[PDB]
Amino acid sequence: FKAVADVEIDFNNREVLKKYVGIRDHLSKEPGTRGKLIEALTEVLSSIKAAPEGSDYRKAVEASCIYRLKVCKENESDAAIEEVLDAHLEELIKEAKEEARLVPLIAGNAPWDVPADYAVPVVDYTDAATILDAP
Amino acid sequence: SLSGYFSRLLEASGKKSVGSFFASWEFGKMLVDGNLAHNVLVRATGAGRLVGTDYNGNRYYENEEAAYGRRRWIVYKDKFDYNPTTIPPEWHGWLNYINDYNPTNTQFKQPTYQIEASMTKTGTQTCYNPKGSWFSAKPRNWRKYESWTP
Amino acid sequence: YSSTLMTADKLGPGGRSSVSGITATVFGANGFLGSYIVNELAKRGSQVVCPFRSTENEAMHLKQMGDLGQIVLLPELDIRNDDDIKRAISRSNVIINCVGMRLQTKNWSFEDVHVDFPKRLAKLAAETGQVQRLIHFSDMGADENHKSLRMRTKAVGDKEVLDAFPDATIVRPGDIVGIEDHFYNYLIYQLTLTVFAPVVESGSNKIQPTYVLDVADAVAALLRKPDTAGKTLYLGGPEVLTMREVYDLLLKTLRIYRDDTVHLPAWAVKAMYKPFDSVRRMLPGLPMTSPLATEDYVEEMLRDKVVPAGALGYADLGIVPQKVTDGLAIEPVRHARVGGYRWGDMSAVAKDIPESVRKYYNI
Amino acid sequence: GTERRPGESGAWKQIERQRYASDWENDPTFKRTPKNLAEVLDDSASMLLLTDVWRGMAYTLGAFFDKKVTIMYPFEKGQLSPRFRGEHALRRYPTGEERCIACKLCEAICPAQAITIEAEEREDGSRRTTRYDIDMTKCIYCGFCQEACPVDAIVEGPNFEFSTETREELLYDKQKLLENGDKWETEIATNLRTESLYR
Amino acid sequence: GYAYARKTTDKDYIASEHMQAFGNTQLTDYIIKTVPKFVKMAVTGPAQSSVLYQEPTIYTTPESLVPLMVFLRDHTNTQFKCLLDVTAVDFPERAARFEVVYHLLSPRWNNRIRVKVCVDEVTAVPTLCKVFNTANWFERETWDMFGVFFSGHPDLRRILTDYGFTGHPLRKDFPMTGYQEVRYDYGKKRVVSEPLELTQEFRYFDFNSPWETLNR
Amino acid sequence: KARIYAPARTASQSGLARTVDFATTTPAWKIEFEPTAKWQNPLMGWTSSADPLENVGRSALV
Amino acid sequence: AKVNNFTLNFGPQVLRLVLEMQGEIIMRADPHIGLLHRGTEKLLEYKTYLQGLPYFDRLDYVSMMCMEHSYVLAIEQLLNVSVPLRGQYIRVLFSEITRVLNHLLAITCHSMDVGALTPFLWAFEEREKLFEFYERVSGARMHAAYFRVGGVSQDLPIGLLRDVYDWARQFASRLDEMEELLTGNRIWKERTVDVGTITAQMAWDWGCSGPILRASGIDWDLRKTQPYDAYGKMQFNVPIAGHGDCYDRYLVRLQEMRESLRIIYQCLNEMPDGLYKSPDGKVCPPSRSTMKQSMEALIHHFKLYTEGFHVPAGETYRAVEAPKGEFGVYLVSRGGNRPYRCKIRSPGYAHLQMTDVISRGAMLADVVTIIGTLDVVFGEIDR
Amino acid sequence: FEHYLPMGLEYRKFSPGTQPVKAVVPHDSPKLVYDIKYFVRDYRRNNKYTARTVDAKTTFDFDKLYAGMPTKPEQVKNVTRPLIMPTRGY
Amino acid sequence: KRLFGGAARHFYFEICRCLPFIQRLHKMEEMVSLKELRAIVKEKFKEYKDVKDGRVVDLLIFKGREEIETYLLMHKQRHHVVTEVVEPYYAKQRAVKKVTTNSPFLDSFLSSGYAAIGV
Ligand SMILES: NC(=O)C1=CN([C@@H]2O[C@H](COP(=O)(O)OP(=O)(O)OC[C@H]3O[C@@H](n4cnc5c(N)ncnc54)[C@H](OP(=O)(O)O)[C@@H]3O)[C@@H](O)[C@H]2O)C=CC1
Ligand code: SF4
Ligand code: SF4
Repeated sequence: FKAVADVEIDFNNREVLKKYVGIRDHLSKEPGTRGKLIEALTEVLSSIKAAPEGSDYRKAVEASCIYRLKVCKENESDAAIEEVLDAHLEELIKEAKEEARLVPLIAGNAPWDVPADYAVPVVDYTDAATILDAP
Repeated sequence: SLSGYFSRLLEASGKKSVGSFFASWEFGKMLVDGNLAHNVLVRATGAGRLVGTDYNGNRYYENEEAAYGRRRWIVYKDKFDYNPTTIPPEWHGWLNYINDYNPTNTQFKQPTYQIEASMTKTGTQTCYNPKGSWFSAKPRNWRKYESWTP
Repeated sequence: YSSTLMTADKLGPGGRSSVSGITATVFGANGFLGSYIVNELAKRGSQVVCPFRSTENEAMHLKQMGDLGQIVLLPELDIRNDDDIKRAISRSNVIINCVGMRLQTKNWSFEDVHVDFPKRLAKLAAETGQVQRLIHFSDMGADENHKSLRMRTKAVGDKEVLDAFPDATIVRPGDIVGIEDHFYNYLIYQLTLTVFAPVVESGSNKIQPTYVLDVADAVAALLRKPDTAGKTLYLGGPEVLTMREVYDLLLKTLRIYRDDTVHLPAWAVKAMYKPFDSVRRMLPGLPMTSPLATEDYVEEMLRDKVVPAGALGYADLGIVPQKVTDGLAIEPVRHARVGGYRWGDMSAVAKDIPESVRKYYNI
Repeated sequence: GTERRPGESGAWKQIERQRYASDWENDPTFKRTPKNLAEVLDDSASMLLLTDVWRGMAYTLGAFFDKKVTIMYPFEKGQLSPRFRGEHALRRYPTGEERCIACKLCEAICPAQAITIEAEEREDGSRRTTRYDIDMTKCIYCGFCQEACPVDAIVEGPNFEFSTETREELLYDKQKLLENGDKWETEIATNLRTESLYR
Repeated sequence: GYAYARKTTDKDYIASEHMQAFGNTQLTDYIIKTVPKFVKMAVTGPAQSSVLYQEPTIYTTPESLVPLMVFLRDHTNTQFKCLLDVTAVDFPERAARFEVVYHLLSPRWNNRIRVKVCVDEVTAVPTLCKVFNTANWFERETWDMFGVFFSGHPDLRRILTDYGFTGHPLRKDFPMTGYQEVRYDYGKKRVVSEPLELTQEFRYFDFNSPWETLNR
Repeated sequence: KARIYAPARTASQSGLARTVDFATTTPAWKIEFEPTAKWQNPLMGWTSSADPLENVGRSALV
Repeated sequence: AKVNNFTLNFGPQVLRLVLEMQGEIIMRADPHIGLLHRGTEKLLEYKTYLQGLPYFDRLDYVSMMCMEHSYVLAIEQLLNVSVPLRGQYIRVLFSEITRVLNHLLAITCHSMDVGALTPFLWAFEEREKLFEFYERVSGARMHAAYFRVGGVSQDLPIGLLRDVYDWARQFASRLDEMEELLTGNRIWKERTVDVGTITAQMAWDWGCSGPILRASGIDWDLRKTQPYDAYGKMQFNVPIAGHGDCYDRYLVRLQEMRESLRIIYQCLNEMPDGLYKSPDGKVCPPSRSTMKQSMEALIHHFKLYTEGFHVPAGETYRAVEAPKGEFGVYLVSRGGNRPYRCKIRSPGYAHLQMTDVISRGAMLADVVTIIGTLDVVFGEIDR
Repeated sequence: FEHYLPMGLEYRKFSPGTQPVKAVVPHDSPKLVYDIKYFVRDYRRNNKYTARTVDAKTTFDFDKLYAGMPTKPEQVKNVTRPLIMPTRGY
Repeated sequence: KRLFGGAARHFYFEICRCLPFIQRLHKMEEMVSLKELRAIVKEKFKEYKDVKDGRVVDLLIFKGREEIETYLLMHKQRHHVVTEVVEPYYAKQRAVKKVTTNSPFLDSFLSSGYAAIGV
């Protein structure tokens, strides 16, 4: 990106970059770390147990959390987790906290409680260039 | 040269002498209309050359050393009621910088039905009016059927 | 002719884009009553031709009143020239005269406006053959045996109009109230803006004022009814009042707590108004001169101006006239009271009004 | 410069924040505290004695002594192109016959419905209009009618100076549009000799 | 609050391969399998984000619009944070003639989605003011234009039409020019509404070919 | 009063797409209203009307 | 004490505002709109697709061709129409000229509302130059109707790129002399710094887009994330600030003018030779010489200018990075030659909804600054 | 510092109605002058919508979805931004 | 006991409470009284006395509410009340048993070829 300030800013220092884009003032003044991401993801893994075992929602949340924790485990520096998960760690901790917050509302609504012969029609679109252009 | 200035002033105003110029009603309106005053006294007497004259009497000047879009100007012959609707269409595209053609360098094709340019008639009672108007010679009732008259 | 005027060419339900079939010429169309008449005709889909003498700025408000092509404007009218009158009426089957005068000038006298022009207008109207209706306006107090010159010249011109055009209708309304009138406006300019307001004698002469919209409706009702051709109608409101009652009503409405009027004998009022009446000629006419500062007004104040017994009035036209003392007619004079019109405290009734309304009005 | 100061802050929450906490010293867009005497004198000569107003004043004084961009209408005109969409006009062949053949394509394409057409056959068998109206107060001056015409009969000419005093003067019928074409024919042909290479 | 400026270099890429593949191919099946009771119908079509892809459309009941939108906002794989608009489409041939349409954008993974609810004229739709703050004015406009009532709204009032305007103009049975028109009256000294009269009535051109195959 | 009807094929052409033959594919049934008064504009001759339902059934309701 | 709010009516003369104050501090702002609502969404159902195109010029009438772009792209996606290369380059070039025009007007009208009168008069002569560029290719200074389905309406006249290069050679100097009056001035800073702050969470929750979104530290440009026409080939930067200030939005808008100049320079050097319109004759009308010489071209000219093309049944939403944010069209097709439903999404509608939460804690003389920095035009707000 | 207001012939030297070189604008591709068949390029009418089999008893394996995702900074693969929209050769 | 929760009479009571502030703000003190205004608003309510659906009742009450705040906030002036509320009522109760023996058909016949549209 281009910085509109006429002064020279380093931006290799990651704390300066987090200050300049307003992460400190507007999202989280406390710096997010790898341990806080691990704690938040384990909070999600504890919170999802209110969903039934056979539900696809629980499997989806658990698989996402397990992949995130494996990324956290195999990478020690927080810049590596930033480069893998394509965000700032403050964003990722907020994502995990929001995912943990979501669980009681979904569990109260119970979307998994459909009949056994539940049916959803789907209509898909095929482009003309599939049959007109070269295979 | 001030002699050049006065010769330019006399050829632009169309008068015969400085005494005839300063004692005219055209100079009287140039004391109260500053747009005409600037056009006659400053622009037409400056650097530039005369290009041509239309049939309404307006003179056309140009200056290639000026800024773009201020290279061409007109001196209207009607000093008291000057109007851009008296510019003929063969000078209109030259003066509006649409093309570089005028009668002095281009022979236009003249249709046999061509109506010459004259001043607008709006605000008077000889303006254009539709055929259903009160000002027409015979107003139209636009009925699409014929009534039975016994 | 009879009721073929209002039925034969009527196209559309009667709005701005419809056609009524009436082509009308209104003389004095930029005036007080003429503007309301021109609005009444044009809104129903009639073509209205308006000649005028004044500048175009004072006639521009008539341009709005009708659809495209239906308001015709003819400036530089000279009523001493028959060519202008002939051109203005050359397509009209209705002519309405609202030309009148209140003060004399070195260029125009009462006979020139109330006598000579109505006679020549009636003659030129009868010459065309296509004019089916001529509506001439005069006053309720018009009389040939009147000491006031304008009433006498008006009655003489009424006689000349009924002579030259035998089916012309003569309309004689009382005092007309309105936003731009010449009746309450000059009375309010007399109650305020002066050290004292003279009242002629005891102020016990009776009048019958009427509303301007009722007169405008009366013209259309006359054009509907064929029997009203050649007749004379008196237009007056539902209440008969004296001038003292009118002054008391204006002083109560204006909320003025000091009666500045003084009752004076008629010779004293005429002695006051005499120096500015012997100099009324050799002068082109001055602004802000009251039409009440003349001896003719003093002579009018010594007589009753009411509807005569057995005369044709509003009821024969099917019109119930609106009250003049209260309602919409008195609302313009309520705007000139001390301090302003205003609502009030507005808190007794805002008790059970909803939430955002009180905060919106800051109550 | 785009630098910030504690005190030049336009609001109150940030003014209260800068005078009770040193969080503004972490932000890189702020100007730092002067460290020695000369820096204090530079900061005071910035705040007192202005010198930021003076740069704008020097620029506007330079503009006072510079050249001007005003044209003296109506003795001088602006600049337009042969594609310019002005007053509508109806055209003829060089013989003097109308080009229009009442196909009603320009009436169909008109998004404003500003065109009204009636036609019948002429006494020599030709297909010609009897009514061709353009409501210029309904027109949007798009030029779609010029594009739809297959015989180049309706054009938008190079005229833009046609303001009137009554609105009835702007409801053009067929005769006035032919009169406009007869007025502007040579200019329209000169414009179309260039624009036919592109269209 | 996402898509913070992180890379200081110029980026020549959009998304990652695995997440773009998931969003462009598997998102319909994912949403159907995780929350099946919320979804009643799905269409995967020509992709709001770009001409080169496909993107899903989800049909839901009004009873579960709010939980589905909360799930689509807060779930870690579907982070649809921005609600771009709320509108309606009128289908007078149907028993429930209105389709309320919600468009969403995910700044986290460069995605878009569309959510539909079918109701008639007298069935309320739950408001999304608590989920998305822009839902206020869009629901006000939808009520103004179509007459769809949004229950639980803080202040459902008209926003676009005239002050005394009754009637919902974007319905198919509402006339293009309306019922009333406006002019100044010299007698009443007020701007007055009157029944409609036109100097030139609107000309309807019926162009449609009797050989055309595409009309549905 | 309204009329519910499906318009017949035009005599000038042979195609059947705007008929009740393709009724399940394409909406073909219409709602139409009786005409109200029309007249000519005195200034130009354009056709004037006061009907608000002049084109709403023939353009929009299928 | 129990202080009631003092309310104020702010202007019939087309924004109407009903404020509430607790002294000199605003507690509430309620915009009343619809004074320019002309019902263009209803009128588009009664037009063919070519007939309804000039409605879009009159939505954001400071930025016309960008409004045309999204409607054209929405039609082209359902039609499955490809645009040739030269037409894509022309569309990108004139979209960036449009963005420069809009940002000139927005910054100088804002600075005139604050009180600085000279930058307005300096920038409008540059606006006149870009209007001459519009007129030389379309014949209209503002409502060009230039972008069409499948390409552009006419080719570029010979001599246009020469003059666009001559303008772009001095535009940076004009932007430089513009910033000498405003950027390092204490009165402008004291009016604009920390006024109406927008954080990222509030920006996404309130549907923000455009230069508002970039001044709150969000890297989101539709020309780089979801590119359209030849914007993926263009090399430019996204300016980023991090306070959410009026001052930061002003700086972001100036830098966006610089980047638009960069894209304009790149388009002037890579303009290819070839077709500017799609060669599908059943969508794009033929040339005027072809129409006067072949029967199929005349038939297609007759039918495309009366009935128009039939768009296949379906729906789409297509968006463009308009100079005020994201401008989008939701087109619903039943299969006819007329749109069944055409919803128009405007960014200024969403930006004006925020005035209740942005003006809280501000004073009366900062309302006009907030309205000016949101960059609102009521044609697109009131459709 | 570049000056506003260029002088004579330094800007718009020729008016657009007096272009010094005649323009030859292509309006058709050379590939389509003599090869005019349309059904091989009818992209408008060849798109399809197909009703999928009813998405009920499908097998969404999340293990495969998360098994194709990277775990290290290198081995992250990014989709490059498309340079142009499809032109189909024109 | 009262159909659909008695919401019609509750809304009527709310409007009747709101009415004297309308009369003061719109300056209708000498034009209509509160008794005849209450009777007129009551006559607006009886036109939908045969609605069999509660959701239609709720929508009608919501729309009538929005009408009453657009009258409260001076977004429609006194001439709007005249031309929309009280003169239609006085026309519906003034033409009853007219002074002429003409049927409604014959008045319609003499007026125009078609029925009147609107008011
Ligand atoms: N209460 C009332 O006002 C009453 C009025 N009438 C009569 O009804 C008519 C209403 O006139 P009103 O409008 O009330 O008052 P106005 O004075 O406003 O009517 C004057 C009109 O007559 C025109 N006029 C006067 N003298 C001449 C002239 N010499 N040549 C041409 N035009 C002339 C005026 O034109 P300009 O504006 O150029 O002078 C103006 O249009 C008058 O005849 C009046 O006597 C009857 C009873 C009472
Ligand atoms: S230019 Fe446009 S508005 Fe004017 S007549 Fe042609 S199509 Fe109609
Ligand atoms: S002007 Fe051209 S398009 Fe219009 S009717 Fe005549 S020939 Fe047809």
